[PDB]
Amino acid sequence: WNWSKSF
Amino acid sequence: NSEEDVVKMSPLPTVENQFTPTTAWSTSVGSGIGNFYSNLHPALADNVVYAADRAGLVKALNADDGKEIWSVSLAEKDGWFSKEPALLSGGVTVSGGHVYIGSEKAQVYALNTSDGTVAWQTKVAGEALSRPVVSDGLVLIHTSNGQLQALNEADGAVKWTVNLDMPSLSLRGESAPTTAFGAAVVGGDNGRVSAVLMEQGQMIWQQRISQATGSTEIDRLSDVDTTPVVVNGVVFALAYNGNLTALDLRSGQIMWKRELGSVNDFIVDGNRIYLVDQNDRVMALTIDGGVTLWTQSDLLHRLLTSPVLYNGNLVVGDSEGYLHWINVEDGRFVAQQKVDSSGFQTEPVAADGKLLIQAKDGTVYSITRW
Amino acid sequence: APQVVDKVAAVVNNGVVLESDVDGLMQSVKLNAAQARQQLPDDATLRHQIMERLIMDQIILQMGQKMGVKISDEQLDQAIANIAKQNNMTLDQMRSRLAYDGLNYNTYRNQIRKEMIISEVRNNEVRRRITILPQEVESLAQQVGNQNDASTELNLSHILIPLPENPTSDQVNEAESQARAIVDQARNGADFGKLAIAHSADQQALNGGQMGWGRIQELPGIFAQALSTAKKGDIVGPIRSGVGFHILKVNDLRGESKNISVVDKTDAAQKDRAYRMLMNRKFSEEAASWMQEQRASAYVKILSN
Amino acid sequence: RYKRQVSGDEAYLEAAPLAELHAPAGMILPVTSGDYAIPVTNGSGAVGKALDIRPPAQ
Amino acid sequence: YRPDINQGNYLTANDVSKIRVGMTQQQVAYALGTPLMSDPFGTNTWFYVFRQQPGHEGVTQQTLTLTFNSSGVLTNIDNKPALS
Amino acid sequence: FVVKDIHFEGLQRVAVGAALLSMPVRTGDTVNDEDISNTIRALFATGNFEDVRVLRDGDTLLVQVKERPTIASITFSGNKSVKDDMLKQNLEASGVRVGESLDRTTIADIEKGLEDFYYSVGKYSASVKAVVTPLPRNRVDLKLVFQEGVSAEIQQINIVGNHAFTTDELISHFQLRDEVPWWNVVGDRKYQKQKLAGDLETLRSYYLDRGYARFNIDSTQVSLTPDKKGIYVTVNITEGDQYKLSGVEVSGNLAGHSAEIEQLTKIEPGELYNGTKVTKMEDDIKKLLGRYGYAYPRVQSMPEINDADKTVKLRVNVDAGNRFYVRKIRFEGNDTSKDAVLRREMRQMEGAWLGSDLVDQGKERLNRLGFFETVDTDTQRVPGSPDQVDVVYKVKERNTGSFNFGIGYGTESGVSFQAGVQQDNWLGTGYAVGINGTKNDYQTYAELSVTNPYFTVDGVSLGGRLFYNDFQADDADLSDYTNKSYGTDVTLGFPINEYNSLRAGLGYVHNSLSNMQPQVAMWRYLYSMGEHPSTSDQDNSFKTDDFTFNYGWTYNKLDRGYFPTDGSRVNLTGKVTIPGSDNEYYKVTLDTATYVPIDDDHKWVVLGRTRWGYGDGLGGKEMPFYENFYAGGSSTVRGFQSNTIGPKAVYFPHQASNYDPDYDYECATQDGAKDLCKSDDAVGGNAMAVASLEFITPTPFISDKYANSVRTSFFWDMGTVWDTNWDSSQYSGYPDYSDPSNIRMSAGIALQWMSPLGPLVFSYAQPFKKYDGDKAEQFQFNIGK
Amino acid sequence: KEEVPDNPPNEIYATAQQKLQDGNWRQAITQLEALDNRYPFGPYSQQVQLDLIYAYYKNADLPLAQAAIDRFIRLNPTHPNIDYVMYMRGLTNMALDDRSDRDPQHARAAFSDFSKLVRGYPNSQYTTDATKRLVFLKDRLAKYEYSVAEYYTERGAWVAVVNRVEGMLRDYPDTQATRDALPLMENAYRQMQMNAQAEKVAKIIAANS
Repeated sequence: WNWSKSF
Repeated sequence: NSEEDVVKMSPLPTVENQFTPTTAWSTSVGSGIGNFYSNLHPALADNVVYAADRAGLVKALNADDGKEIWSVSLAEKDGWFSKEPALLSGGVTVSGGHVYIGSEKAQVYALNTSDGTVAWQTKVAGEALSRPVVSDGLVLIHTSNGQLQALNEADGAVKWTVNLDMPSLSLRGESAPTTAFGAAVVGGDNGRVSAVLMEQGQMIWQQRISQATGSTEIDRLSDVDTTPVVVNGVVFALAYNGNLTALDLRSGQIMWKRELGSVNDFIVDGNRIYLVDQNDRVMALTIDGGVTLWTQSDLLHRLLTSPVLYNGNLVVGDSEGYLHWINVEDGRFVAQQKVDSSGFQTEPVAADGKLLIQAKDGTVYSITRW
Repeated sequence: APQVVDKVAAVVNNGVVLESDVDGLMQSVKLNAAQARQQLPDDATLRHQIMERLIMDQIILQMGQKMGVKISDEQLDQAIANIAKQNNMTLDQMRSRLAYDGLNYNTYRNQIRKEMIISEVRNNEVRRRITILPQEVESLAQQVGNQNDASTELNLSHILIPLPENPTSDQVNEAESQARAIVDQARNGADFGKLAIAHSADQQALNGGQMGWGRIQELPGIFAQALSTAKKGDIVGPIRSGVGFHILKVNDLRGESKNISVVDKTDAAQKDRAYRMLMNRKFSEEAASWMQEQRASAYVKILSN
Repeated sequence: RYKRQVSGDEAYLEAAPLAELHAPAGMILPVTSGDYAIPVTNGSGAVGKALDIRPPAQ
Repeated sequence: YRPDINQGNYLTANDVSKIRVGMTQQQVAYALGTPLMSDPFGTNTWFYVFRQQPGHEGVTQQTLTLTFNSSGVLTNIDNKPALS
Repeated sequence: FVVKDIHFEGLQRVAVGAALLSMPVRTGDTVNDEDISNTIRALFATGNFEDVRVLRDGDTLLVQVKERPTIASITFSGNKSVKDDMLKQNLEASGVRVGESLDRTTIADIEKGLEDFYYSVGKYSASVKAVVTPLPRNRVDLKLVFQEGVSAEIQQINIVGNHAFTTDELISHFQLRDEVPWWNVVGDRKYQKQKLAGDLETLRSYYLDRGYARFNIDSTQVSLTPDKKGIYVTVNITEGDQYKLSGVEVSGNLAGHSAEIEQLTKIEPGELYNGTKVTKMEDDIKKLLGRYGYAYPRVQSMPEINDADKTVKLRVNVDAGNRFYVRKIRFEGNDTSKDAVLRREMRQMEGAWLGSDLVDQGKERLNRLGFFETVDTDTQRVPGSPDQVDVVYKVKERNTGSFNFGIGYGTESGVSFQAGVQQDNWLGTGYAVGINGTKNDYQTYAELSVTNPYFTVDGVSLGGRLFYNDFQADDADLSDYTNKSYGTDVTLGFPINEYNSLRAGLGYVHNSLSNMQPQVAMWRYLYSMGEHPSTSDQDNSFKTDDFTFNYGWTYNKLDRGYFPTDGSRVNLTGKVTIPGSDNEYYKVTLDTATYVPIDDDHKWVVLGRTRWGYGDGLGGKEMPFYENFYAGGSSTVRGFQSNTIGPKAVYFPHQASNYDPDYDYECATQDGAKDLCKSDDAVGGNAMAVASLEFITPTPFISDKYANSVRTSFFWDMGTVWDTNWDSSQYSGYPDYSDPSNIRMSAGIALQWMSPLGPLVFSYAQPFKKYDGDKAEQFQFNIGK
Repeated sequence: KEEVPDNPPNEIYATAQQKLQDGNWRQAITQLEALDNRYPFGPYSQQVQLDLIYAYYKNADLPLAQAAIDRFIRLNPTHPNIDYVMYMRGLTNMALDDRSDRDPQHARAAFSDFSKLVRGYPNSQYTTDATKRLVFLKDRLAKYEYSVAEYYTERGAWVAVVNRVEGMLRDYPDTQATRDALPLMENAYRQMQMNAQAEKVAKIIAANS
């Protein structure tokens, strides 16, 4: 699993 | 993440069983129709129960105990590894030692009762979901494409075809034509009842019985007919989200209407018309002027099945598999029973004093009361 | 103090109803009642009914504008012959209208315009809704050709208890109970005319429910069978149908053997008359369905001040 | 956000004055077309936060 | 390494032969097309430049300068098949 | 009634003068009930009037009105899957918004409009109810109650009439889907008209790519269940007999390019008609014409069909327009990114003949950059110009900063953690700055990276990197030794052919070593560097600093980045130390992977991989041991324990740091050790050669509908590692680790598919040829990041 | 959540004015919006709208400021204080513009607004600042054009450079951007061997600097 959260 | 429903499923009513129902026997056909919507249902004739499933398996069962007489599959296998389901979706029908079954691949199989061998196989315009009605040495099939075709019983060749306009959006299911005085009355998803001469299929007359349906496109405009019935020169049809109407058998004149719609089949008895509303509202309407005698909304939004009269008592199955006996004179419940957890989706069969019904899993049941 | 001159009585989907219209016809019916021998005591309930007529008139008149239906000035001059009964009273001038409106030419002419514009569109819409079967024409023609019987003529009064096209059980019972009570009241001594004013939903409610002289075969079989045995002054009903319950009182009965002969040619002589007879019932049955359909679909909001 | 919180409040900048371009003899500079012209306006108003930007009482 | 770079109008080496002396501005525009350059410094002169340079393959330039008169009439022609 | 004055009450938004103009009646004139009715009707038709009642005062004509109440606010409830702001946007587009009057007649209209929107977005049973709350000052508040119900999903996608191909295979390429296994990431189960049209086009292209020229779609049907929860899709087709391409003919204003064009249209007589090949030919013709100068070269192909011989004769119509030119290239919306970064991606240089292909390529490059959510193109005409146009690009800026976290598991790295913050556009300049950190069983890594993708507008990229690395050997089943290192690197990038890429750069690294178990191989290098550590104890230390010139070459040609079927990838990384550095060694690596399909559909592919590595010292020194190549694992040779292949350690007699009873030790002096010691622990080597031949076949048992998402491969992997500075003669007793003949081989099955929990790979191997000390591991898997 | 007590509009407006004097605009905006909603037709609705425009400008609510200005212009094109709203439009366009290489569309819009204001009402208090801001905006646009010209010069296109700097001369003949860009034209002409124009550019440069 790999999460990305654009900020 | 949560899921909600606009209409809350009605709770299971509590009813005291006036007479205790039983189960004479039950046999497992196979995988069954599953969650797919189809008209595939068992049929009864000469104390023989013929049934099938979506996979392509067909079985012949005894009508008193449930022993298997013969069985055969229709899923062609290209060796030992590959296998393609036949995708049967046409209700089992039997007439004159033949078994006609529809298919989702525009194929109609005619099997022999004695040994279950394929008498003949023919291709049609499209998916054959309608019940294979038989009359005057012909087999009528209503395909989803709107092409009404007639097939020879002995050979299976196409005799004639009629094209019916199809809307962009419709409901999954077509009408099974009914024959009267050498003429077939059929309906289409367009929202019109059509009558065609049996000999050639010439269009006799067409009538629209849909409601105003002036609302948003392909929404509130859905109107399927689902097997209209005719009695004493009077044609009875019921359209989903439409108005029930009575049509003259010769020209199609609207005698009277009533704002209500449903896709479930309705039965005609004496001077009472028992039908199930699209919202699972069991009611009885007077044959003459469509005057309601009683209503029973205790099973609202429970996904009921087409009713069948049995010993003067209506019988209906729900998605939960419960069977609800209701008095026809008043609509009051008389007996409730648990049959299967898979759920009931197809109409029951009532004939020769035998009550039969098939669940989603395909397990056929015989119902008796003691 | 300030005095109200006009108000809005009802709002239409694409129009409005003014309170001045109900007052104008309110006086007209009151004046007509005195000359017609029928007393008109009710005021509040009668006021309630007249606004319903305007509500139907406004919505029906509105459609005629949408579809492109108009009236000709020359037609009003012809209409004066019968609408104003100029033939009965030879006065086409406005002087005859001494009752009210100050002999204003435009107001009454516009009043005449409303009466016919609704009728024209109503007649056309209902007529195109009719369906005729050769089976019915032959059956009735032979029936009228069978000894040329059933020439009975009836003068009858009708009281209507409205019901929606999709009524619930409670509404059905309430209408049935009300209809039975009126029937019991009608025969116990209560005047039928007053009951029509109080409860009748028919267009004749202001007229006491009187339908005028007619022939028994005009009405459907549900009432014809009852009228066959009923005598003068009897109350027939209550009987349910799609629109609602009906209560009928036969005011008078007459008949004659004036058989029309050419030969009782049911193919030609009694076919057009039977078809005309069939059309008469067809108009009435589908005229009541059309009007109720207009009411339910029409948008309305009663206003009070 | 923050970049816009500096320009709006008080940030005022003054750029170099415009300089007319000379034309040597024997050639003519391209036409101007007056699309972006700064007409001379006489008057000594208030600038650089000396100008009250509060709306008038009307 | 770098992508192809194109500059100026396109000359087919044939339409150039179509233009004679004295032809009007409309005629030259119809024959070749509107130039991408001019001499804004007073004199009206049309400079047709055909410069192309594919990836690391040198540069080729064909220059065609047209000098007109006060009435938009062609009076001189200069063609440079390749740069010096 | 004569009127001498006019008065109104309730006039709020409509001006008195405007209303006076509206009413036909005017002061100083006779008025009747008819005129009053006309004025009331006009006022109501104005549209801002709710309750009209014209009133006569003692002398004045007074007017009273509530008026249509003004909409103060809009509230929403139940819109779980529908966002409030966009719902309000839809409402105001319909017309109803704040500040406007609320019509008391259209409530059903707005309800039905919202229900129509719900139907369009998918939900069919949605019910919308509006609640109106009157407020003083003729103000009104409306509240909408939403019962979203459920969204219907496709229950089946049936195709009728197909005989040449199975329906499952045909649906395999459809965007829409009917089965969504929990163990496969294939997509959702929703229905959309655009998706249906795309699926139809894909089916048509598939059929046309097999010689079925006469393929036709009779019609399609969409049906719903009575519950309005299931959706059925049916497609009727009529596949004709295959056809052959007899020949190709062209005609049109080719502009004297007929000779060149003919070479592009050449084909082999007696081939299968291929719409893709026809499209490629048309695109090639368009590209040639664009190279010639024309900007809009219309080209059409209308095949001529002869059913008698089942032959198709292509007829190509070519039309070349006029040579346009570009005057300006403008960008709008780049409020943050500067003009240069957008411009350098363009391929249609300003002031040159226009090209549609070049413009499209530039748009594609801008989209690839990723800084813009939406990119649009437009070609305006300059005023009064027949051949000059202006190219305008509209872009919408997209946020670039992105926090990132990652977790992965595997039999080699055990538990792995990935966490970093990345910024691709630093102040809208194109610089990419980001911090990443990696943690696993046997190493902790953290770096700061800054790079300029365009150091030179040609495409040269200048990098930069600062990294801190901690490595524990024991956790990596190697000889126990701890290496803590940190350094910085800078590199350049040279794109030369759009597939090759050269990169060179310098780097400084400082390495610290401690807690090392004595061993012959490692002490060889340590002695070569002049150190003389004690043998009895492992509390040794060693620090070094090195400057190295890094160079490498890359070659990428794979058709697809995921599950490639054809192409080739070659990588070569080489580093050497420059004078002044303590270490003096050079390391070279060569990775290679080749894919060769032997089937038209590319389902069957032969994959060959190789890996070469070498190194040694220069000034009579030895390559540092901590840079040795390792072999064995799920990446080099399956079936072997990770980093187990290669020479094994030789331990000297020494005392344990903290002896413990019933504790395993590598023959310490407290265990009767009086001589050299053999072991089974890998130490790596300075030379490595790994070759892997892999055979790919379709998954046999998984449903053909989605079987394309799982890759099944049979592999035969061989590898070997050895040391080139092992003095075999000096140590005769122990095995000669300098002989590369000890080749290791293995074979097994491998699986691979995309999973909701990241990539998954499984491999069962049975090493059949192994040497003494090699540790086998048949089962290997890796849930990577 | 910033609940606004429903006191008389006079009281609400007085409180909003006092809060505006304090400098906290987040409460003034709420007070003004509540006044507008509760009283869409007030005796001082125009003053409320102007105050709301001012609050939006000073609170970085630029899109709301633009919408309010557009609505005010549409409703009251002939209001006596039209110069104030035009000046506020110019200032909000400037703030939206907020790095010459960025998009100059906002700069062009501000230039147009300020030109309109100065040409319409040259005797208003907001004119000298308008002229100064117009000068700055012209310089900014010229700088952007010079930047793109320099980029193309480095790229190698010797036609786009000359065309763009010629446009710079045509549009902004009196800017340091053009003064520094003339050498780019000279270099381009020399590169393309157009000495006839290179000498002219050299003369133009020499005669100026």
